Amino acid sequence: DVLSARYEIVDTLGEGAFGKVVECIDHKAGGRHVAVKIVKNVDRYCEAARSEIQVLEHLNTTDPNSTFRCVQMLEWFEHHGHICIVFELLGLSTYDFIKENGFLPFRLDHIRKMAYQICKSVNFLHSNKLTHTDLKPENILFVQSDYTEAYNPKIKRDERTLINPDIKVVDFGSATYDDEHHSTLVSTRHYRAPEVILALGWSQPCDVWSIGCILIEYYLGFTVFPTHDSKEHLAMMERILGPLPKHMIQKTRKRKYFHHDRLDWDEHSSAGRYVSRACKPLKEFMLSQDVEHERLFDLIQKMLEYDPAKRITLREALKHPFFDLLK
Ligand SMILES: C[C@@H](c1ccc(F)cc1)n1nnc2cnc3ccc(-c4ccc5ocnc5c4)cc3c21
Repeated sequence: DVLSARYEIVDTLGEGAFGKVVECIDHKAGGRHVAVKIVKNVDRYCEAARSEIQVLEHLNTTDPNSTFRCVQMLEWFEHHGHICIVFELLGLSTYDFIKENGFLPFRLDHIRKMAYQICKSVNFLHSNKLTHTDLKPENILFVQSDYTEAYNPKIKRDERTLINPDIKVVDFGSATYDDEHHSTLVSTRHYRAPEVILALGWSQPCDVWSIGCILIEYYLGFTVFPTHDSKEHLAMMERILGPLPKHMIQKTRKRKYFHHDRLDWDEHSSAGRYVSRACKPLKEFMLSQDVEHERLFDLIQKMLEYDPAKRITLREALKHPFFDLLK
């Protein structure tokens, strides 16, 4: 298939509820390939795609050189009733890279620069009265996914090391302005903030919670929330972070999760023993007591503050000691 008389599909990069993203040759322009998002002809996804186009048009006007590392939209059009958005071609997602590495975690120096760029990008959105709402490693993509495969003696396996860890943030179809309607449920479950789970209302801080989850995943290679159930997810939080704040518990209407304004959770049920084996207090996940591991986990703990009003902002996160070896 050849959209818009110039774009020949050569590969499908990824597929989702919205449609797919394909890699295309541009037969009119010089031959650097592009990424093309082809949106399903369903109202739900059409409307998100038009919102994405509006957001990216305004971000391109404010930040035409992508200083703040949002993916660059090159053009958009309609084709057989599908909205098609042409993007600069990026490399693998940060999730794809970890997975293809056998779920080996990223090196701390790479985590530092990736976290910085992520916080920079999302803080730019937040500066602009926008919340992303769907931050996850799948929506953080490497500008170039080239690697060197080195022998790692510890322990005895070949491992892939990023040549350049620069990223960009993608997927603005769920992004929500301060004054716009806020969806009831946002984010992918493992990155979803507690105020979303408890239906208390959400704003920019829910992005910070997701980034905190992303950072631990980069550090560990796996999610600390291996769950597909909301009450179990809350039990995992309490295992990692301590009890939920009482003020959040009495404000929620999610009464099925609570007994006497405490989480209705049997730690000695079968699911309770699953949680106890999969999760543990946050700092027990640290693999070193070195000061820069300590500052990463201090940053993560501040991003995983339960109360969205007390959670660190990305403006404050950007000044965190963890990022010093970058400056
Ligand atoms: C997880 C992600 C994604 C989807 C497909 C894919 F191949 C890679 C990433 N994703 N999930 N939901 C959405 C919505 N809109 C988008 C718009 C663009 C891109 C995007 C942009 C440039 C790319 O360069 C290479 N893959 C890319 C994907 C991804 C998305 C997108």
